[PDB]
Amino acid sequence: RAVVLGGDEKKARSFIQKVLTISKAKDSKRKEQKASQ
Amino acid sequence: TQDSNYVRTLRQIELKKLEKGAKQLMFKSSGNHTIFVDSREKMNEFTPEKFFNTTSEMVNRSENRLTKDQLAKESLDKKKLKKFKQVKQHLQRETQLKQVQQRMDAQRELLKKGSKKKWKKQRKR
Amino acid sequence: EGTLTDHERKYLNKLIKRNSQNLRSWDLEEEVRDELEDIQQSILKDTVSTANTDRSKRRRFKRKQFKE
Amino acid sequence: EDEDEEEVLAM
Amino acid sequence: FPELAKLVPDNYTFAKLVLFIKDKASLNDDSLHDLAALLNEDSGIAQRVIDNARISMGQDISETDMENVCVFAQRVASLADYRRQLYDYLCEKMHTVAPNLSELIGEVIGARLISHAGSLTNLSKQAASTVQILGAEKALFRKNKGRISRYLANKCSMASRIDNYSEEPSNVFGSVL
Amino acid sequence: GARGGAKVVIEPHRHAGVYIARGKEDLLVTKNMAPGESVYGEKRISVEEPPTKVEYRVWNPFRSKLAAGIMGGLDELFIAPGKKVLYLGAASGTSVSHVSDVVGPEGVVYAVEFSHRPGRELISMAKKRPNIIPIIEDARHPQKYRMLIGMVDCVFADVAQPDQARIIALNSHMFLKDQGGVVISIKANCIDSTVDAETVFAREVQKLREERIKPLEQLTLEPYERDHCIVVGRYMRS
Amino acid sequence: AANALEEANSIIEGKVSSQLEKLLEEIKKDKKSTLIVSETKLANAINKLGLNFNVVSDAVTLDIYRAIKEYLPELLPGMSDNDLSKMSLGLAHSIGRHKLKFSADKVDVMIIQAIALLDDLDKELNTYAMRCKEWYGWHFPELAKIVTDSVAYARIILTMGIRSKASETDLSEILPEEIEERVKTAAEVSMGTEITQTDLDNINALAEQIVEFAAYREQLSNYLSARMKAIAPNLTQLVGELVGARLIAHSGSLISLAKSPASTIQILGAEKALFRALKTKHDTPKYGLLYHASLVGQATGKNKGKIARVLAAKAAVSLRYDALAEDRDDSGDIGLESRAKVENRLSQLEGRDLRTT
RNA sequence: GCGAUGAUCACCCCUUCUUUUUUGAAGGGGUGGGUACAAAUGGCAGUCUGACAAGU
Repeated sequence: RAVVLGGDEKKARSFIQKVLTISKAKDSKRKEQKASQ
Repeated sequence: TQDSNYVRTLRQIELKKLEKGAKQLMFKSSGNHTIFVDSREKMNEFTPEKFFNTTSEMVNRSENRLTKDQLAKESLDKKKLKKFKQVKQHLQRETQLKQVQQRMDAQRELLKKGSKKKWKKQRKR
Repeated sequence: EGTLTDHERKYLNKLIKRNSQNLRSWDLEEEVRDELEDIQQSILKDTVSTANTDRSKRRRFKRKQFKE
Repeated sequence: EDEDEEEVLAM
Repeated sequence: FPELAKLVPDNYTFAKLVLFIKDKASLNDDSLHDLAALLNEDSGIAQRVIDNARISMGQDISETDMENVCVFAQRVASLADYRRQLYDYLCEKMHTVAPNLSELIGEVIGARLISHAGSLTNLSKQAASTVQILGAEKALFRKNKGRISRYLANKCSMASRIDNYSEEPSNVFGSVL
Repeated sequence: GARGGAKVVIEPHRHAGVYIARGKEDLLVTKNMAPGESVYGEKRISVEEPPTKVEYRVWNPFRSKLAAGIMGGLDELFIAPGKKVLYLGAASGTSVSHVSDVVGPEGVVYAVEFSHRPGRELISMAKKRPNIIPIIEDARHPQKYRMLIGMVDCVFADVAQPDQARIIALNSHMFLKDQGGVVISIKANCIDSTVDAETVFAREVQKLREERIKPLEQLTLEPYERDHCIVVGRYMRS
Repeated sequence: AANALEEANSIIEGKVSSQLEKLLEEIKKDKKSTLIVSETKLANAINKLGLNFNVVSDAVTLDIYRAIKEYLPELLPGMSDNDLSKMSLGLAHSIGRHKLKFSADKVDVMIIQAIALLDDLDKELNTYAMRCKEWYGWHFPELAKIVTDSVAYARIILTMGIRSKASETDLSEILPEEIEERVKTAAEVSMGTEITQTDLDNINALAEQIVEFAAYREQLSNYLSARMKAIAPNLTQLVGELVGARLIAHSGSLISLAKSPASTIQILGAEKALFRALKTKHDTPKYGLLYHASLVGQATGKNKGKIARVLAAKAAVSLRYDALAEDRDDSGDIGLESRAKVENRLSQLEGRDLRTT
């Protein structure tokens, strides 16, 4: 939904997207290693 | 996707924010200056250096034309270009938010109950 | 007392150069004031408006005049 | 919800 | 009467003086001596208040307002008097409970250290190093300076144990300590 | 811009009692006679000096007409520390309080105003400033408040009335010293909107000349304000 | 100063004052003397007194006055320039207050401090009550659960200092019959330990502060009630005392509230819900601070919102009458008539039945 | 005339001349940070919509 955010919100909203991407890659890789075993 | 209330509040942020942003900014004077003297011999001998008691450099700077007796950074100014345009971006946003509110406004009157032959004239009881 | 000798009139004149040279740094460059001035006018003209006040002056004068 | 959100008029 | 607020900066003095000078219009030679008796004229305020009261610009407030001020000012007088009475009570009790601790450092500081610990028993059980850090927020015990603090901290821990585990602690050991 | 945490360099203006705040942005600035409070919400600058903490007030050209003159570069201002000042048309403390700082504790400011409702704001502001003597009176009849006012070194009038020249005339004779100062803010629209601004300014100068007032300079307030000019004059009784 | 103001007004009105009068008959002995008066109006009035003076008031005499007042501090020995300025400074405000029609009973700055003071006292009194409860609770921990009121609790310590006194001490005036016997029973089976008279003396002093302050808190409440009835009467009849002060305090001044539209008055106190609601497209509040008014309380269901809108509109009408009135009568009549209209509005909305009969 | 009742252990403010000559002469303060308290008409921060509703 279209919204306008301040600088403080924006600098944060990048980070949770950052953390979530790291977790997904971390989770996916662990799944692959166990799957290979 | 956004309603009249949400858009209205945002523009009110930027109008006040614009008001503060302009206030901090200085602004070089553009008014016109005249000097009144006594006699025509006093005319032809007049020069800005004498009357102001300043050097040629300081005559141009009207804001702080220090008397000569009193006289006896690209990144820094680039950030100044950022400050002035920063107020400009708010100015652009405010009119942009104004347009959507106007368009949101107009649709609500079209939805409003009326004759609408352009509104035909019918004293609302 | 205006008893300045030639030597003294040079030392102060040097001080004029020294202080004036210092104030030049805070006076900023000539290249920056070009776009600052250009940006400066844009923001005034919207907040100061003047589309109506200028127009209103003409209307009064035109109405004020005789029409033949 | 941040995924549902979308940012505009960025500065 | 805004000007008076400046004159007698000791805050407790105002509540007494305002109690006497309810209205700045009332200015008498006898009243000047009375307010002169209040505190001392060495600061010269007694003449200043009479002068200032004559030449002032404070807008007159209603009688009900003044009644609030003196009654409200009277309240500040009571708490200060009670606080002084309570302070003495702390001194006497502190001597009775922990004479060693009180004599070594002082009643008020010692009472604080107990409050930091939460109880006299807690303070005694705690080791020497932490007792130094227990009072490290308010500088209770305060390179050579640090050594005295640490040395005093152990002795402060020394006194606490004697007071806690003695049914009727004495001050003989605290003094030599 | 001049955000709360910004650090600025402050140095004096050419005129005594007027200062500029260097740093990133240049702000015209005056000392605060009553530190720790803002009359009309302006920004305040504070400086540590040996250490006592002296405060300073930001000074908006767009709000005070005299302030726009400073940006204009007025040659001479009779408003200076240690001088009695008569401010006619003191609607509120937006400008009078800032005149009050320039004069400093030794100087005094006589604020004259007519409308009751702005007067309440003026009186309250005067409570924080001992050097400001407010006078809720009609400037058209200076005899009413001859009781309260001595000689004045400089007379400032921002009254926006068609007959402001006469109002300036009466007070200057009664109150302004010989060789004294007079600073007038002129609005063409209130006096005569039909004719262009310049003629009104030329017209007003003639009125002051008829009143033994010699004009020294005239300065318009663009871009801060439109169709205005500040006429600086001297009272030669002889 | 009161004399000085009276003399100053007489000058402004052009009237001859008694102090001016008596100071002249002292000079009446001088036959055929010319009097120079700065003003013609005062000059004319003095001529009517019949004194043997040729009164002259001319533009040329201004030169004489100009020099006199320029060198006045030197002309008048014993009076310094700084004192003269202080003389003028104080007099001007008194004159300014008089012309302004200022009255000590119509200043809104008093109320905003009183309500702020009332809140500060309330926070103050809870804390000391807690201190009394757990300090004295050491001697008798069971009283807090039985009697919850701080002021009533404190009076228990004053009447009975030690639990042994509970056997003979009578608590009827503080507590009802059923409660007072509970504390008596708890006293013998109590848990706290005996306390020295020294401890008892100081806890009694603390209790004395509890009971005394509560009295002053009551006086401040009554004091606050009177001021609004004098400053903003018409509001008091409509919205009430406690709520009305908060509205004025919220805006910071009576005029500030007077200038606000009725919609703002309706939601003056729920902005946090408002601005959170506005930015997230959720329904906005409809009561604000006005929820605590009596009229809103009488309403029920959705009618509370409807009354809130109507009362806020009428509250503005009553408020704006109070603020901008030059010659308001301290009667609250406009508040009264507006109150009837809302009550008439409330009756018919409440009379309306949603369910079909 | 020691000690387990406890010793020890953030930043900045060679040149010239000369010589019985391998000889002689000269050139405390400011920053930063931590703890508790008070004020700010300093910031987040922007005051909901607006003609219909109820009855036969």
